[PDB]
Amino acid sequence: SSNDRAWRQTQLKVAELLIERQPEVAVGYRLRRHAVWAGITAVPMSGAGNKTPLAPMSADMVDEYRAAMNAPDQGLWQRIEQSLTLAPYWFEGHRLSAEVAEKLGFGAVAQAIAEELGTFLQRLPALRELAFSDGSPFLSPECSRWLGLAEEVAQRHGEQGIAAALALLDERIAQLKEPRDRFHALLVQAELLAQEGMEALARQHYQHLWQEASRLGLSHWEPGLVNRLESLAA
Amino acid sequence: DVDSSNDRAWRQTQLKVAELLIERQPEVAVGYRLRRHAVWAGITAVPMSGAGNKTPLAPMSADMVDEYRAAMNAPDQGLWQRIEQSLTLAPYWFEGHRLSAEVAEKLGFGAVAQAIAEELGTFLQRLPALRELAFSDGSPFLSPECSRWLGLAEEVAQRHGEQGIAAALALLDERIAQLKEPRDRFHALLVQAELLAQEGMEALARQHYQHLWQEASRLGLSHWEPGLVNRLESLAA
Repeated sequence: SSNDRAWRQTQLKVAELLIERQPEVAVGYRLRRHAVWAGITAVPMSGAGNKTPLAPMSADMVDEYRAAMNAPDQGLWQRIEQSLTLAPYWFEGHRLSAEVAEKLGFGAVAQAIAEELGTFLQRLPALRELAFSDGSPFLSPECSRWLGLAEEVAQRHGEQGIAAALALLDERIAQLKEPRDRFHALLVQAELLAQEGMEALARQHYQHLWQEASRLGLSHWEPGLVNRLESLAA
Repeated sequence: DVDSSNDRAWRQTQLKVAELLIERQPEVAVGYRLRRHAVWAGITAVPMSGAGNKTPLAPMSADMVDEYRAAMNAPDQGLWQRIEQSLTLAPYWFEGHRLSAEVAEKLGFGAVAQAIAEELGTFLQRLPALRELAFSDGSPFLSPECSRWLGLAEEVAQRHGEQGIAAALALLDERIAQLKEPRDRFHALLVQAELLAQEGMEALARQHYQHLWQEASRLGLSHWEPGLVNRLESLAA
């Protein structure tokens, strides 16, 4: 905090020079974000109904940026990009900065911004629903949209209920005649249930499969399956 | 550490900065990406080569290429700084970037290895010739092993159709080289068969189907995946 100012400053120039030298090259833009966002270890505290004390971006200053957007240049993009070093949490600005890059050809950069925003939200997911002291939310739905069977049956468990996930696994299994398929089908139910909370009734399927496999001799053809079934049944 | 400008100092800047974005937080993507920019953006054009895409550039020291292949079974931060230190003094040794990401992977920095492969990913989109080039000793910058790093029947009938039967088999080789599960390996042979026949060599194929239909039986594949086994039969007769 004492010596970690310069180190945040340093990173900035080094990105500034990297961007001046090459506005098409993203590695500079990417270093800026690390100077702003790596300081932040845990989200902002938010009292009455998820509202942080943090001041939002002056409505008149953001009116400018949407006004100029229909006719943009390298100047505009820098002031926007400057603003978002001061207002870390203004995620509607990263979206705008990306559209500015997008209309000034720099696709590679545009993409690299999104990826860095996501990289941050994948760190402190708590940011996806918070709001500025004025109520306007950190992440607009406009801005939030801006970003086999083991995939499908484990999908439906995350969305609708588990009973639909099994109703799903069920309808599929009536359409499978090769027991290699069905073995994997039953293998899916070991994972779907183990990720539900049930550690016991799942463990008693890794047993009825690890035996059932070794017994089928798949240790001598596809032993990744078998050796992973093993350490799981335990 | 002050920042300078006059190209030679800017390199040394970007590197002394990269050393710290990494030493203070080795799980972070950007630290490594900066090191990449510091070493390859200087390069505006591919080096020169004529005698069959052979540049004057000498590849990595033989002793040193084994050493890194060997210590893989012991992936510590001591190794991962040297693997790096090299791709930094040898701009083109792309195999060291597959290693660097393989070691990161083992060390648990999944986003690190992911980015390492995106920086090299783009560096090649800007200087494509860099794929077809080779060192002094005909060794390629980009090994096919290293290239995959950046379903199979479908793909071989492709290559067979585009390049030739020669080049289909070529592929099917380096594939198998890194297919360790017997069921996989077994499919490749089934492909090679089909490939052979797709050409018009009925017999050497049927003689290959036959060998499969029994090797299938021998292992008990009717009592597990019997559709494979039934075609092999209608094929081998």
